[PDB]
Amino acid sequence: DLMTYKGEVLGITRFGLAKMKESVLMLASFEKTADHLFDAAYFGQKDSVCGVSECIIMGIPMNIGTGLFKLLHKADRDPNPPKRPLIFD
Amino acid sequence: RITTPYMTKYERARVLGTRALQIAMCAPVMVELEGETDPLLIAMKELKARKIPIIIRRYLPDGSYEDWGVDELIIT
Amino acid sequence: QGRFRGNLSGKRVDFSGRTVISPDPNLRIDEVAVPVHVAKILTFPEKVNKANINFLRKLVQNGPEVHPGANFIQQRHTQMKRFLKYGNREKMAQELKYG
Amino acid sequence: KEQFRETDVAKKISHICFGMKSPEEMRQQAHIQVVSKNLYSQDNQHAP
Amino acid sequence: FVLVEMVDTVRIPPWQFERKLNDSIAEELNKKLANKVVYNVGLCICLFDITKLEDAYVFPGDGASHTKVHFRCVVFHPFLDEILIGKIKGCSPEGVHVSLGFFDDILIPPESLQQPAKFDEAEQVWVWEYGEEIRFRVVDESFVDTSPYTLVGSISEPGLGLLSWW
Amino acid sequence: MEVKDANSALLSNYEVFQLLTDLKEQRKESGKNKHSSGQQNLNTITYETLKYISKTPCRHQSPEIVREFLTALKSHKLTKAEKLQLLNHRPVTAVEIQLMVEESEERLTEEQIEALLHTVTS
Amino acid sequence: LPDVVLKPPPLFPDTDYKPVPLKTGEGEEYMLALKQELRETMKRMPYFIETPEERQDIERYSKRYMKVYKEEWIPDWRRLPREMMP
Amino acid sequence: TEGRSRDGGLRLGEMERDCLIGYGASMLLLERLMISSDAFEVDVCGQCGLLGYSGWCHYCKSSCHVSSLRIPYACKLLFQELQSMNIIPRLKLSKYN
Amino acid sequence: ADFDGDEMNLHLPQTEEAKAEALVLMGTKANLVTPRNGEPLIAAIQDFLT
Amino acid sequence: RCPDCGSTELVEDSHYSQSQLVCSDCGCVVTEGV
RNA sequence: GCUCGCUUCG
Ligand SMILES: Nc1ncnc2c1ncn2[C@@H]1O[C@H](COP(=O)(O)OP(=O)(O)OP(=O)(O)O)C[C@H]1O
Ligand SMILES: [Mg+2]
Ligand SMILES: [Zn+2]
Repeated sequence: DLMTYKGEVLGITRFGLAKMKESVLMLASFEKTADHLFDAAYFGQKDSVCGVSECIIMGIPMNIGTGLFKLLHKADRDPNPPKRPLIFD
Repeated sequence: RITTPYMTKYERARVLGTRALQIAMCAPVMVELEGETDPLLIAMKELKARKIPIIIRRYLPDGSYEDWGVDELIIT
Repeated sequence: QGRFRGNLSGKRVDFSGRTVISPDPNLRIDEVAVPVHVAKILTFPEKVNKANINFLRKLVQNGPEVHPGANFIQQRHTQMKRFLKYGNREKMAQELKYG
Repeated sequence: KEQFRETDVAKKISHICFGMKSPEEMRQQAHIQVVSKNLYSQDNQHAP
Repeated sequence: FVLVEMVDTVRIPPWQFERKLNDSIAEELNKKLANKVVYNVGLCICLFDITKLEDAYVFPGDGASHTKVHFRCVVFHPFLDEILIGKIKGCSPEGVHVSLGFFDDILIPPESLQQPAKFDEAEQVWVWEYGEEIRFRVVDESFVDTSPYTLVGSISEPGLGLLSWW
Repeated sequence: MEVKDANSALLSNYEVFQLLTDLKEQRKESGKNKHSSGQQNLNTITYETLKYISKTPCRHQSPEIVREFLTALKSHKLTKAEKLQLLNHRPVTAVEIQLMVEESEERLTEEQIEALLHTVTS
Repeated sequence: LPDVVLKPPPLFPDTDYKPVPLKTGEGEEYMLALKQELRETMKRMPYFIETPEERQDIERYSKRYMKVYKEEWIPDWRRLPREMMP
Repeated sequence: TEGRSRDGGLRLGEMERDCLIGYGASMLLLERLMISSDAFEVDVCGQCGLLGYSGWCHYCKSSCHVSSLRIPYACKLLFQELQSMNIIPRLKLSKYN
Repeated sequence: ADFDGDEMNLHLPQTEEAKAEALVLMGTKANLVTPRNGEPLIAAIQDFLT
Repeated sequence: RCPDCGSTELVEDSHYSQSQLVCSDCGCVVTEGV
């Protein structure tokens, strides 16, 4: 399914990986570092941190695994607290 | 309410880690530990007693979210 | 040996050891035996709380020589580390603040 | 009396925008101009 | 005095979880915004109220409780024509040094508009006779950090008459 | 740390006085050692602003009195700044309204001043 | 071999050739005066749209006295497409 | 460092990272490859997206938009080398919320 | 492994969250079966089968 | 001198391949890492 | 301390 989700059978080689993926950092890290980096600098393509490889490189928790969701604290609170009335207005 | 009611192992690991990190930073204990010097053991005791004050915020890929309590979810 | 493959995707870390293995059937499948020598070097930072205070006190009192113990103390207010091999360890144990 | 300035913010990088720099931007970013081809001084201290 | 709406990301450590969230949020906001001047806003006094308080996240980093809080706080910022009553906490030859009562010693009235008997001879002489009134004129703020105060304002004292004190 | 509006709503000194008294009583009922030691500027600014307001005639005020004063001044087509200054200062003498209060020309009418004094003194 | 330089070249190197003096005459001065007049008269023209001031502090009785008044030109909506009508 | 005679530590190779990814342990991978190996705190200017020093941006000659950021030191080295290669990475920072 | 000179590495996490994630997700009791085909890998071996 | 106790007993003592100039009286780590 | 080569180890 990963090889056949864009309508064309794309291989696991660098060409198919470039045609499938969009992240500049992963394309540079896998193969053809300088070429991909210079092409990205020419195109000015902004690369997000959605992928796992860029999350590992930039030192942030990856979106896959335990980092897909967020946790909330069950603290004793009261949303929308009563507001002090304005006397002059 | 549409997701799986069972609490996954990743949620378990993350909740236990957050609870252990909090307890290690002088957080109040709600299970009255009996000689447990390891914060992870205290977190596991709180999870088994279902007294962890943490609400998981499951995010859908499109952007929607939903809140599930630890006591509300099913543990194995 | 580039930056991406040698320094970004895979990089060397500390607090790790490497040793030859030998069989031991008397241990559980989820347990592993660690030598005393490596255990005295690989340290774990435990935060002083209301639960393990009396345990960390005894650990500091033992010192870096006895196996159950510690090697360094980082205060909550100041981040200046203190070596347990020098100075009065009893005074440091008696002055273990939370955090 | 005292101005309110934030000490530290939990900033998270969103995305990296690659690009190029003009020579004027290269001059503005740099601090000093390197014109000497030698490395160290003639004295025995060999200071840069 | 005027209300200002602010949105702040407050971090509460885990050892304050037994306390009520709103009380600790108010305490932290007051500790963060006491005796400080916000640029283009003025000197904030304290927190007035908390309007909106959304969910409290816990980050995989520090592990504390981060809450985005919308609140209204009181600040001291005249409207370029307000009348104030201060006390003379000093005087310079180029201008008197009046200070609002225990509030802020930043009011520097220029002595260039009174009747033509204006001068300060360094002996704390206010003005030659023919609770001190003040008319704020313009606000001005400045930054502090510029290498690897901020509120003075101009004060007017016109020919108010002042039958009580010259 | 951005502000939404620095001029959202002007308030008189009575609201500030009430807020300061409430904060002072809540502090003295919930005094914390480490919280106070972390920042002592809060206590200083609150106490000194409360003392400054106490030096002013801002005492003996209530929300009902402020509402009555506002309803009385609404018939005089005065601006919000003028009534705010009159409430904060509480002028007992006419000369305070004659000269000190701005926009004196064409507004005093030499007859409304007595009504203004009667309203502010009540 | 070329010598080594201890200090960087000057930020503005000197030149032995100076710019030719400007042309003189009644025409150049008249054109200069007319350009200055155009600069002075085109900012007050209604075509010169200024930045709309916002965030008024208070409303006052003097607002009517300080209210800026200026005639506004009416664009010909017959030639201009419908998308620019207010 | 690398060798035992050089008193070096063990290396979490690419396949170890792959195994940690397959397990889904994001926090453990972050602690191993960022916190415990090459953690550093840099100063990034939110206006131009360049790296500053001591809370100051020499490019913009200002310090209001400079903010601290945690980062692997190898990543900062890569960014500096790319800036040397005229491939300027401009970082657009934002709040963690 | 075959205990004929194998050198193995031993890492110590420096975070409570990392420790908990390692114990939960990478627990020996929780990974008794491979994800390839579900067959159990941690089982009896020579001198235990005999 | 030691920054804590002010003593001048600063000895270079390496602790398990860690170059460290430390005070000999109170054990205050003056400098570490090479 | 950087580099390279050989050598072993599983
Ligand atoms: N180049 C290598 N890459 C990966 N693993 C290796 C390599 N060389 C040795 N090993 C390790 O050693 C093990 C190889 O042993 P194996 O080939 O199964 O037995 P053997 O060496 O043929 O012994 P016998 O000759 O059968 O007695 C498996 C692997 O983890
Ligand atoms: Mg082997
Ligand atoms: Zn900049």
